Amino acid sequence: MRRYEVNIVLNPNLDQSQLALEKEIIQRALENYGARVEKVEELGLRRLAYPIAKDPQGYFLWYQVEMPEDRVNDLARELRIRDNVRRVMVVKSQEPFLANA
Amino acid sequence: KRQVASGRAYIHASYNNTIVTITDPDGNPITWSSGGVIGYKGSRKGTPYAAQLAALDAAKKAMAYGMQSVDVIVRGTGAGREQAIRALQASGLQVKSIVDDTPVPHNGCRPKKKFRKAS
Amino acid sequence: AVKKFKPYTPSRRFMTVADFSEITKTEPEKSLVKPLKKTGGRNNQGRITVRFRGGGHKRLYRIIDFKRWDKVGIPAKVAAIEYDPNRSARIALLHYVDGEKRYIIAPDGLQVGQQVVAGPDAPIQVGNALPLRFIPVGTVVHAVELEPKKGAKLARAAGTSAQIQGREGDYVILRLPSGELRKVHGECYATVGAVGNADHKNIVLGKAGRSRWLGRRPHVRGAAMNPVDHPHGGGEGRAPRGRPPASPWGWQTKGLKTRKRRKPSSRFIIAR
Amino acid sequence: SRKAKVKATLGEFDLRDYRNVEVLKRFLSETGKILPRRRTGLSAKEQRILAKTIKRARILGLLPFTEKLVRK
Amino acid sequence: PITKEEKQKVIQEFARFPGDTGSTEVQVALLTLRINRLSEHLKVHKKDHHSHRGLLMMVGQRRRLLRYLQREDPERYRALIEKLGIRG
RNA sequence: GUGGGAGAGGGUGGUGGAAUUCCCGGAGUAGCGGUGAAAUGCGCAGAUACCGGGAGGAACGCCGAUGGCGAAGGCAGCCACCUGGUCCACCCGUGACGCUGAGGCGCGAAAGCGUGGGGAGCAAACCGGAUUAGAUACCCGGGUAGUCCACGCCCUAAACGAUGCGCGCUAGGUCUCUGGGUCUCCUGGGGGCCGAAGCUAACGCGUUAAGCGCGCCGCCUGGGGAGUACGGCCGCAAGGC
Ligand SMILES: [Mg+2]
Ligand SMILES: [Mg+2]
Ligand SMILES: [Mg+2]
Ligand SMILES: [Mg+2]
Ligand SMILES: [Mg+2]
Ligand SMILES: [Mg+2]
Ligand SMILES: [Mg+2]
Ligand SMILES: [Mg+2]
Ligand SMILES: [Mg+2]
Ligand SMILES: [Mg+2]
Ligand SMILES: [Mg+2]
Ligand SMILES: [Mg+2]
Ligand SMILES: [Mg+2]
Ligand SMILES: [Mg+2]
Ligand SMILES: [Mg+2]
Ligand SMILES: [Mg+2]
Ligand SMILES: [Mg+2]
Ligand SMILES: [Mg+2]
Ligand SMILES: [Mg+2]
Ligand SMILES: [Mg+2]
Ligand SMILES: [Mg+2]
Ligand SMILES: [Mg+2]
Ligand SMILES: [Mg+2]
Ligand SMILES: [Mg+2]
Ligand SMILES: [Mg+2]
Ligand SMILES: [Mg+2]
Ligand SMILES: [Mg+2]
Ligand SMILES: [Mg+2]
Ligand SMILES: [Mg+2]
Ligand SMILES: [Mg+2]
Ligand SMILES: [Mg+2]
Ligand SMILES: [Mg+2]
Ligand SMILES: [Mg+2]
Ligand SMILES: [Mg+2]
Ligand SMILES: [Mg+2]
Ligand SMILES: [Mg+2]
Repeated sequence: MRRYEVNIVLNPNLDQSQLALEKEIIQRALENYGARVEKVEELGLRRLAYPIAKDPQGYFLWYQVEMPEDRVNDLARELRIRDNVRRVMVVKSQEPFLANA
Repeated sequence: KRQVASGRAYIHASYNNTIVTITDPDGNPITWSSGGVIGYKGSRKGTPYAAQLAALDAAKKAMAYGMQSVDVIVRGTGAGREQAIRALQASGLQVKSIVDDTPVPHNGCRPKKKFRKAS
Repeated sequence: AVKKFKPYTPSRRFMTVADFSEITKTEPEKSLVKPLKKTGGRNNQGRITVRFRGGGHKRLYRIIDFKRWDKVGIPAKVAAIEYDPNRSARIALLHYVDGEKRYIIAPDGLQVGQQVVAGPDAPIQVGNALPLRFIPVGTVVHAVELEPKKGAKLARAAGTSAQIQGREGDYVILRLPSGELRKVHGECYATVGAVGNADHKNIVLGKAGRSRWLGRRPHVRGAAMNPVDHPHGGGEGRAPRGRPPASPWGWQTKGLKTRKRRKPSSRFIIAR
Repeated sequence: SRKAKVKATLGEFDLRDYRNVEVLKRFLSETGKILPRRRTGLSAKEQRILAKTIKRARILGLLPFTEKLVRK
Repeated sequence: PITKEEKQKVIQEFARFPGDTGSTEVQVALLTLRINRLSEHLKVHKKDHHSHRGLLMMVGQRRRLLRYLQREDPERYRALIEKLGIRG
């Protein structure tokens, strides 16, 4: 088991009950691959440096999990089956690195 | 079809010629000119002077459709570059800022042998 | 794949046999079998309408399921992967939880013991049939219907597949195994995956007789006939074509495009 | 040429953290390129970590790949 | 990758006495451990030639060890072999 | 062993943006391209320039370095999985378990080869336009293998630091990468410049030796003939030893 941070970007135009729609499937999957959530930050709408998918904005989620390392790749494969999931970025959790310190 | 006050002005500036297309705000060309439309053929099209006439003539056709202002986007290194910008500023056409939109591959297609050179 | 042979005869040096290790069915087939009337290339008049056919092994026809939209929602275990003599591909046996058995044409990667299902539901997974409209753009798929409810038509040959390139209204754009680009209706079923047994195309027949087993009788060049018989028939030795190359019925056989111009299907085609 | 050192300007910060634009936004040029070590004032080891982070950041859409050049 | 306990396991098991950290017998086993792992990694990734280079060094280190041991105590050599499943 | 590091080190799977090309839609007109200057070419069948959509392949801008890793060939977007080497600190374990290495085995840029695939940009061959006495070239317009992937071959190279590997010994100065410390300083493993002694035909090298020594391997013995012939071994061939 290992600590990853799962960044996921969603269609902005989704209404809130649809956002929760896409967000459940996310969560069964997480629970299905064995991802045990720890933190979470749902930062919602955000403004993009470039369009993802013809869209100046995208709806952000970030999870932090402990899941068996070998199932992470399929996790993200499955997470990404979209259509409304426009990004998945799954990173290994790291001990922060500080400047001016 | 339509006549517009505000607009946009494009400079394609290459070594062999300089060409200026002026658009509507939405980007569709109103009218255009180049080193050749001025009446040059050949290498003299690449020159800085002909680029001047080019841009003046571009604007003169646009101002006849009632162009007033433009946003002037330039692309590419060439001796036609600045004299084209210069020519637009004091021509007619209050020019609102300026940009360099010149295309720069993030290391794309292998270039022609002519531009490969040092590796 | 692809069994080779030491040259202990000529033609054993070049012969190449399919790999059967994917196959779990030994000989017998499930009595979804039915008998095949071999034509000899002859039509209902006794007349050969397709030349150089006939001979070749007796075959039982395995009846196979080209509409998956009966069993919508009912899943099935993949029971066996079997050999079917009527197609390049392999059939997979399905035991439905219904208790019903069907043959599916067996996709690449599909394992014995998998669960399969078909319907607007269903995961996007190898074996699963869905209306095309619900298959995510980009997934490669086989066994497509051309019009809805009419049965799978496209990408059924071993190793073939198709790709979903886009949506437009009630249609999706597919790239067919031909490379043609075709609008198909969204409602049409398709089943995700490539067909597989894709090593099929590398078999080397190897000797004359092996073509004879597949019911292909010897094929004779127009060049070798007389002119009664063929546009190339004639003239002393050998001899070149002497004219633009022709079929026996006399139409041109290099380049002449034969698809009917005004076909209604042309509104829905975009390519080669 | 004088300007600033651009590391100087802000306090302790995590150069590992790829989600905060307003820190990282300051390390990009007027056209959006990762700023050379000289005017970031970072270390050797530190500039790599910064960079790699910035790369990630752009993939997530938070940081640009390129802006244009204005008012020449 | 072989985890701390996973090797500790192997350390404890092959240790010639309480707290043996790397005597000859522990080393061979410890090697044999990561050898066998790599050897399976290559089975899959056959194109990874750089890692195969290491395997060679591993295999070789373990061999020199085992030869020393077979010269000094030929008995606890033959017994280390069959425990680990090696020369036959 | 234990605890810690840095890294374009290798394999597999994913994934992002810029650009090029082609297509579709739009707007829009008389040229564009290209060069020393042109011409071929492209363009009123609507080109170039401009914007919107789409398809597809390749390579990863800034960071980036006089940088890092690898035995070498080599290795550069980002993500994960598997995985090699390596260094530091602690001073815990084994007790010389070492060096080197004919054969053997494995790896080995590019090009090349086989079977599939893939093909945007590039581009041997080839065509055309210029140039020239000629131009089977140099410049320009086209352009097929190839470049890309998988599997399997080929085994070469200015494969270079033209500098075999291990060890001990012989001033310093300065820059830099990366560990550890009583973090100005000291200490360890790399990467560069200048240099003591010494070496060297000189040029130069010089704690990263080409110095002073020991071990063991490879190689040299005038130039051409020739890395050719013959033979042998290997390769599908080219061809290699
Ligand atoms: Mg010109
Ligand atoms: Mg009859
Ligand atoms: Mg018979
Ligand atoms: Mg024949
Ligand atoms: Mg005859
Ligand atoms: Mg007759
Ligand atoms: Mg006739
Ligand atoms: Mg004839
Ligand atoms: Mg006769
Ligand atoms: Mg004759
Ligand atoms: Mg004849
Ligand atoms: Mg066709
Ligand atoms: Mg690494
Ligand atoms: Mg690593
Ligand atoms: Mg058009
Ligand atoms: Mg490692
Ligand atoms: Mg001790
Ligand atoms: Mg002792
Ligand atoms: Mg090679
Ligand atoms: Mg190659
Ligand atoms: Mg050839
Ligand atoms: Mg090839
Ligand atoms: Mg080919
Ligand atoms: Mg092509
Ligand atoms: Mg010529
Ligand atoms: Mg001539
Ligand atoms: Mg050329
Ligand atoms: Mg070309
Ligand atoms: Mg050799
Ligand atoms: Mg040599
Ligand atoms: Mg040093
Ligand atoms: Mg001296
Ligand atoms: Mg002689
Ligand atoms: Mg030779
Ligand atoms: Mg010979
Ligand atoms: Mg040699």
